[PDB]
Amino acid sequence: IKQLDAVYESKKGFFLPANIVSQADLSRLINSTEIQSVLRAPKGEARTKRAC
Amino acid sequence: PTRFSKTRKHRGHVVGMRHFHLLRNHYWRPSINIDKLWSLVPSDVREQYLSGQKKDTAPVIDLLSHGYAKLLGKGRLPEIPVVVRARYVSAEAERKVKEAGGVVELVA
Amino acid sequence: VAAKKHVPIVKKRTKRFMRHQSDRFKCLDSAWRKPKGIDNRVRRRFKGNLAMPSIGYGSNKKTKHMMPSGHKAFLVHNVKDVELLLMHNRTYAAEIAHNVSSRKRIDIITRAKQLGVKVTNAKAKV
Amino acid sequence: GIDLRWKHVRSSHRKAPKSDNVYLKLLVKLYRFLARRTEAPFNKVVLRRLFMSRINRPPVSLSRIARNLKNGNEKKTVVVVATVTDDNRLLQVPKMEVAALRFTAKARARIEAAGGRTLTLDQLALEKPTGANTLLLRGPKNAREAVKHF
Amino acid sequence: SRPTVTVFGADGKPTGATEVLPKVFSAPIRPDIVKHVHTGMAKNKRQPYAV
Amino acid sequence: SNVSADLIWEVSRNYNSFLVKQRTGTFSRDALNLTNQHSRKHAGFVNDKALGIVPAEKGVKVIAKKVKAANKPASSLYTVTYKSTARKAYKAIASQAAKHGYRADLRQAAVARASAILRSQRPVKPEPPKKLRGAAARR
RNA sequence: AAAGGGAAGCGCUUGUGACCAGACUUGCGCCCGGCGGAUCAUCCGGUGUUCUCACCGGUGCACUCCGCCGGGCUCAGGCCAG
RNA sequence: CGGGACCGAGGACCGCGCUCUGCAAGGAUGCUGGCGUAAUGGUCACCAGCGACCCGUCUUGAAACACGGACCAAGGAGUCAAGGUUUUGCGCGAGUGUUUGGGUGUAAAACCCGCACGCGUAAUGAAAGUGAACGUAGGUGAGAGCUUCGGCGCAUCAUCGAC
Repeated sequence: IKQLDAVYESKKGFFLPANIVSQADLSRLINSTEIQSVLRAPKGEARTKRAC
Repeated sequence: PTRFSKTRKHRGHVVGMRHFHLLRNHYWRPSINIDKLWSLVPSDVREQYLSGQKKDTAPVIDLLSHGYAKLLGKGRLPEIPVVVRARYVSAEAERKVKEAGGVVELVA
Repeated sequence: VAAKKHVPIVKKRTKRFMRHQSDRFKCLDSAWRKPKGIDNRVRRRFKGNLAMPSIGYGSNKKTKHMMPSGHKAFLVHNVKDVELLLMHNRTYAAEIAHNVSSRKRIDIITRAKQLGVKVTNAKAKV
Repeated sequence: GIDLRWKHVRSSHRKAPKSDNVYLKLLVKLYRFLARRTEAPFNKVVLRRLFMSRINRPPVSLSRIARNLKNGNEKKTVVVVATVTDDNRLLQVPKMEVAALRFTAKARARIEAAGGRTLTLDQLALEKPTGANTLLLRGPKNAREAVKHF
Repeated sequence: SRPTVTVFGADGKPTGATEVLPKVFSAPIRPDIVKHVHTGMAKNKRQPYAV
Repeated sequence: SNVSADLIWEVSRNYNSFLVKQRTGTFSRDALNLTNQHSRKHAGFVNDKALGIVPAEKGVKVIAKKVKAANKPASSLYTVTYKSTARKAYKAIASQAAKHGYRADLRQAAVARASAILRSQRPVKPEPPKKLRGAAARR
């Protein structure tokens, strides 16, 4: 476990890849204040009443 | 793989001159444009040159060591004097190097 | 126990779809094959001929895979398999796999009786 | 019977990525939520480009970004839904705030050395959930060998 | 700072030593890449057959 | 970071070792899965906060995830055994599922699972004898 | 066992005869009476936790809890029908 | 205002309403009887009414002709390689490609290494040869998106210029 970092530094032509997503916690992102404060009001519920 | 092929789904339904003894090594002259000239300088010293931390020294670039024989003239150069050693050069490339303040030297 | 309340089970067609001319040739299995001959009367759907299966015969989505008691069959091989039906004794019934020995069947039947789970084939190997 | 001379047309655009990238799936979920719950057209365009294939996401270079950063755009956040590449013909990189699907190593290094910022699209969703003050940039679609051969 | 990991002894108890977690443990987890590489790699010890 | 419950669910939603897939439904063998059903809501091994109930010799045994010990499996579970009145067991299970915001969406399933286990622990009744019917079976 | 007045076989729908799979057998909730026990409520100490919720040890002294056994009552229960 | 037939999808409440203690108003309830088993239901055999050409191939526009088929089991026909091309997924990206070879190995695997080389980064001409910025990499009309609401304008298209 102490040699692993040197192992990955010695690989020529390879770097540890950058992810396309910075924060994998989708619930944290969606329910954060920054996103929630700018949303439109909900246009319905998870279940819809039958009209006719 | 055989299981993904359409055959499985179809189961049940079926001038000028001639040059004798051409030697390509005679005509070896790879070219580089002046807009890629500074990329031959290593990144750190290139960054110092472009920032302006080297006001009393000029880079000498050997194109043959990088594998190029002719300096071509696409692009523009910054106002930094560069000595370029090349086997061949175009007139526009020499003109742009001279306006940048350097010199094109001829080598074999 | 009794199954959860459900709509009446409707089978649009109970008769199987027999292969054309399988009644006249023993080398032809009765399992359905779509006729692909250009002049075939079953493929062209002349009246008086065998019907062909189609999506219009599909069962109600609320009652699909239900046995007449209202449960859905779940194949079980041991006591740990039958214990997966702890929260579904009103919707799922256990069917013991054919290769389970008689002693293990006794253990499965005892556990399913404790859990209140219907066993479809509880009288086998007795 | 009913005479229908015209024909109902099934959708001819992607509704989901063909990719099996799990992080792209998470990004698609996030931008599905944003394009359903906001009114900003930016989010709908971003979601559609997250659906797209690689020939429909050509790379954007730093010199292209620097070209579009002129004339009053120097403070807008640049948004690219493809790879951002480095252009070594561009000797001086301006300061820029760029959010991209992915960066090359040299492009990220040169942006950070010039003093700008690189963001992922979920960080972009956190900071600009309505796409305010942004510059949405695409690379050259027809700059391909096959498209030349068409 | 970077996270640490506990070192356990031969008796199964912690020794009091910790080590810095290597950066490879924060790499993206890509099952599609892993499946592609595994499908390719598992065929590399195959011996040929022919009639 | 690179790891979250959403990421683990995307990794293991199509196959994992707990999956039991048949024609009539997909079930899960996960210990932290109330209702034993394969979904993100009930995937206890995926979720950061999760509950699971097993029988004991008498009564039920409830495990809950500890969020600060996710990388320490031997000390990651908070375990309580309820061997008392069923109403007290239901009250405590609903309290640890809903009172502090620890998976309030799971409290109905948790109380139902505890009730099912306690009901299964009762003595079974003898079944009536099978009535023979017809002509070949009767004679 | 059955059918057969110059073909059989097949589709739809009854009937006859033979042979079968299910379903059902009672459950839940109250009100009384009789038993058998105190893992009733509160408080104290320890421990764990989601830090306010629990478990464990003492405390109950039986108008409180938990099972069982007799009744009575309500509700829900299978098939075909009016 | 009567007489008859077929049907009862949905499953807490929310609505539109009315004749407003309530209702026929966003889909059937209430009351009662027999039976609780082969009674209902199902399978098989047969009779009855009605329905119903022998399959495959070939041909042309189609039939007809013609060809194959006594019966059953097992076998039985769009494969692999090289090279292109378009599209999908993936890695890296003005670079890219470890595996000819070398190092190493728990030994035909996995891991590691780099010179050369291929393709791309420049074209054009028979060839000798020459070789891509007037301009914020140009003007004009569109153009998603953004905007300080004046504009800025991606991709792409059209058109006039420049090298």
